[PDB]
Amino acid sequence: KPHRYRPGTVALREIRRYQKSTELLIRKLPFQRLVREIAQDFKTDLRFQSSAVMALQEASEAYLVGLFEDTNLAAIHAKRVTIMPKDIQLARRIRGER
Amino acid sequence: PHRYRPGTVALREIRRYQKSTELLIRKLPFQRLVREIAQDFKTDLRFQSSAVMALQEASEAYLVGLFEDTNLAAIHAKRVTIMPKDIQLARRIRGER
Amino acid sequence: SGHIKRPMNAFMVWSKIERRKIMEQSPDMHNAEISKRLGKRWKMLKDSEKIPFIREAERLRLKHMADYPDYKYRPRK
Amino acid sequence: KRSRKESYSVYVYKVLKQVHPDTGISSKAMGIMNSFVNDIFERIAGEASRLAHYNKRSTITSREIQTAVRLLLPGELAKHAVSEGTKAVTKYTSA
Amino acid sequence: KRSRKESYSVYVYKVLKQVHPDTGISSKAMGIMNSFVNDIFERIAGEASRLAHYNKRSTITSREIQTAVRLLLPGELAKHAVSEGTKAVTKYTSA
Amino acid sequence: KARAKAKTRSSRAGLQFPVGRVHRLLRKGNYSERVGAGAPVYLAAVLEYLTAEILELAGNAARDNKKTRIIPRHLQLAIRNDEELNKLLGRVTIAQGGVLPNIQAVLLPK
Amino acid sequence: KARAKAKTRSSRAGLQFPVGRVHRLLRKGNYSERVGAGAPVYLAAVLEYLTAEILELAGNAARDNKKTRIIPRHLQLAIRNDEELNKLLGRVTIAQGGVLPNIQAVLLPK
Amino acid sequence: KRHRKVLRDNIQGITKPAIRRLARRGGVKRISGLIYEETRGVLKVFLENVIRDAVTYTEHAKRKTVTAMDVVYALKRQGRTLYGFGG
Amino acid sequence: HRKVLRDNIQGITKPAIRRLARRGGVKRISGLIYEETRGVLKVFLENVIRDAVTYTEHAKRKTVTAMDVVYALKRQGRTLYGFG
DNA sequence: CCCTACACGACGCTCTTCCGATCTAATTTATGTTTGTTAGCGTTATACTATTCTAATTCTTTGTTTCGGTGGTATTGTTTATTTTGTTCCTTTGTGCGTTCAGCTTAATGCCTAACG
DNA sequence: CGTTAGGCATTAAGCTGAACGCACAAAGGAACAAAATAAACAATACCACCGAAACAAAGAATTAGAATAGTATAACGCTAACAAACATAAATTAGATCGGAAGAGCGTCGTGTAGGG
Repeated sequence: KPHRYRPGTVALREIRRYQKSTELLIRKLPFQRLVREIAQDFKTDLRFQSSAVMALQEASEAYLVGLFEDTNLAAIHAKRVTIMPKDIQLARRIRGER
Repeated sequence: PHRYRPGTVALREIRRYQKSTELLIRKLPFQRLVREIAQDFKTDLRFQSSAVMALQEASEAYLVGLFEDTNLAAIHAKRVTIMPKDIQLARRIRGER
Repeated sequence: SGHIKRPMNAFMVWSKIERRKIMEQSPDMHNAEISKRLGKRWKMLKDSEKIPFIREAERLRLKHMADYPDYKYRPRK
Repeated sequence: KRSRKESYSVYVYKVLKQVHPDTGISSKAMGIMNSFVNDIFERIAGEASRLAHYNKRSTITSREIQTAVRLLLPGELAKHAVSEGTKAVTKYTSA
Repeated sequence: KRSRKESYSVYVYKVLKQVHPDTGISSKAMGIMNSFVNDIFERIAGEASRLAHYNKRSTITSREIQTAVRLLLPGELAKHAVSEGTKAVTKYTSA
Repeated sequence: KARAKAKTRSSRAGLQFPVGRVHRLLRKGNYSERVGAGAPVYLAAVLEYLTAEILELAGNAARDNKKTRIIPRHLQLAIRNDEELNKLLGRVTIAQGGVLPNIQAVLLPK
Repeated sequence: KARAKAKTRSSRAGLQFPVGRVHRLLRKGNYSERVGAGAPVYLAAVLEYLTAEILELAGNAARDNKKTRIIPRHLQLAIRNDEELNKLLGRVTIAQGGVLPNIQAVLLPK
Repeated sequence: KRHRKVLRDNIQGITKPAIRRLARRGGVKRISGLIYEETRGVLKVFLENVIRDAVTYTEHAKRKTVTAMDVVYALKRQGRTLYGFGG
Repeated sequence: HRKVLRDNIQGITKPAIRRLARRGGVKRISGLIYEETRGVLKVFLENVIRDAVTYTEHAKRKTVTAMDVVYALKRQGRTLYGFG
């Protein structure tokens, strides 16, 4: 029987590691595929540089980390630790979009 | 012998104030408060009546948006009243500080 | 309190007596409406009818100046 | 001499009895509508300005403001706007 | 011929070894600093533009940009900025 | 000398907005050096439709409350009830317009 | 003919920013018709101080992590750790800069 | 006395029934007893940030008076634009 | 170039969103967050990409470059750095 | 099941305010150059995608396990509905001071040529 | 091939008379507001328990760097040409200044409603 840590110490370790990190999280090729497959619905046959899709990756990263920090600030208010879809709906309601 | 249960007249107050549209603050306390605050920057700073009225209008619009936000925060929090935790939550998620 | 009040103008000279008349003659009538109607009446009043109040106001202004010579007036909060 | 302070209020009245020949309007909503028109004009002209600055062109044309209302106006309003805008400049260029 | 794409990067290097004569900098942060300078210049010049438009004056002077950095910069940074700005134009007007 | 009859460009477009006013307003508006001929035409068209549309829904709200004067309350319900243009007017609040009626579904009594 | 020695206005101010570049950049920048003489001087002064200050705290953060190359991570901690200028840069996010280290005080274990 | 205690609560001139009115516009049912001073803190921060901008506007233009259109510009500074005054 | 790209919405993976939340200071994840995160990301990228498409269609191009994405994020109040 | 304190239509007074007509600076719009940005066409070089190879890597999958979510029961305390006094705040014309505005004169000033890193 | 020295239209910088804004006097109630009591109900303290999610090995597409073929496409340089800028009236028209009229506030009746035994 291998030793398993209590749930949360591994979690807190990867919190400090990944918030300590600097590299991109979302894998580049599926991100590229999603950007192209949603870009083809306005004017088809569109090419991108490395620079445009890299800046798009950075924009998506910043928006998602702000959304999840605000969602965690929502979920701590309910005396809760996990996150729920109602937390994300509350976050996008207080932001002013939905 | 006609004491109401608390909340029915609260619903009636909701309906009368959301149906109404006039100013909600007496103008002279807000005028004296603005006269107090603006003297902290410089002296001899008078105002037009439209200026002060506009300031009361913008303040009231900001407050009613803020309180709608905190009430939605409170009802996500499974409670039916507002608390200052909801106030600082809405001041966080909207990004003021 | 030490604050020195303004002299009554001609409207004030006429409005004081007429407001007292309206309260005595027509009670249980709100004062704001009475002031509105007094304003309307004064606007309807002929210029010739207003000479005693005008002169009276001027006399009060002279007495005020004689009684309160430092009134250049400087209002402060 | 005296400062002449202008607005669009006669044209507000004209489009009002264009769409609805029956109703009136207070002075409140007339000033609201005037601030409405000048704020939307400010935003549209500024967007067309920065679009002309990016594309290295020293002018503003119908294409630039068409891109600007494509940018600002969200949804079906933009499509309605570009259709009637092309209608309007075909009317203007026909004469 | 070829498009010449300029930046402020030599002046970034110059102020870098002005304040810190020891450290280097990647190409990443050089482009970051370039976007920093042009974005702050854009915001300041646009604010000075609308201030000149409100006060019915057809020019931009040192007073207009002084009001602009008083407006945008929050707090002690604005006070530091106006002090050294007056210092800089006294240096410029002394010669 | 004798010029021709003064036809305005608003008459040249079936238009109710002053073309020359917005032409000089772009010209002194300090947005670019030259200005295209049909760009104030396009501008006046989209502004006429924007307010024309605002008027159409505002008057329907005002007649819907059985009054023939346009009230900023009617303006508030027109710009807050319809969601198509509310996204343009999220950060803009009407003076003396109030808040559109809205009650929480849980705060009804049992 | 023979002109005098070409003294730049950056040398006339003890300045490290190009005065003529921002002078034409305001001139073609389409903000007003005429431009005052000391206004690019003021502009170059405040931009030099803004970035000079950014550099001072960025290099202290970079030496604080014992590296002599400036990293956008150091830029992120410099603009997020100090609150004096964070209010200017609330809506602006650094590419490849990450998030400043933080943790909720309740999520420590008992 | 004319004024209770030591008074000097100009911001407390925005009294608890008035904040109750502003809250009942906002769609709230029950109000706790610890809302008012925090709402007053919102009043402080909002009026400081707008009045500073407006006094900067009128102090550049060499005028001792604060115009309502300068208030509309100061609210256009923060995405807080209102209508009905010109723009 | 002889393909129409479809069904890549789940191209982003569940542990990648988990790693995103690990950057976001979030501790525990329910099993419903992933679809909502995909929807939120899809509509955000839809908005910015539509802005960049009409940008490129104005300037008579056939490709999309980085500076137009910078202008889209500048117009949406989400201005980024490091790209000119 | 009970009755009964607060929101709405019909109508009349009421006042006010906004629609109609009229005069007049001004600014909008036909002519007619100059001039000067930009479609358009040839060119080119260039940077981007398709394809294919190791490789490494990280996503899924199938479990254990454990702990936060949720429903439920006291519990208590804290806000409300209501009365009972304080209390401050509405309206009007004329008077006085302070401020801004606009015409006016005049001094700075930067649009437009010609030469050094 | 980029930056800096001289010469005047044109624009603010003072400057004084004049129009405009705003505070503020008496008089009153009256809408408003501060305080005090049941009460009740809603926030909260805490328990069961459970199933929904952390930990972790075992494989599984898969990205990850590198050439490279080619290839549509930014990104050039001259034009020219069409469109705008700069004078020049005129004429509409937008706006200022007086008049009436009807549209909505005030209220008041009775009606319907929907909440405490």
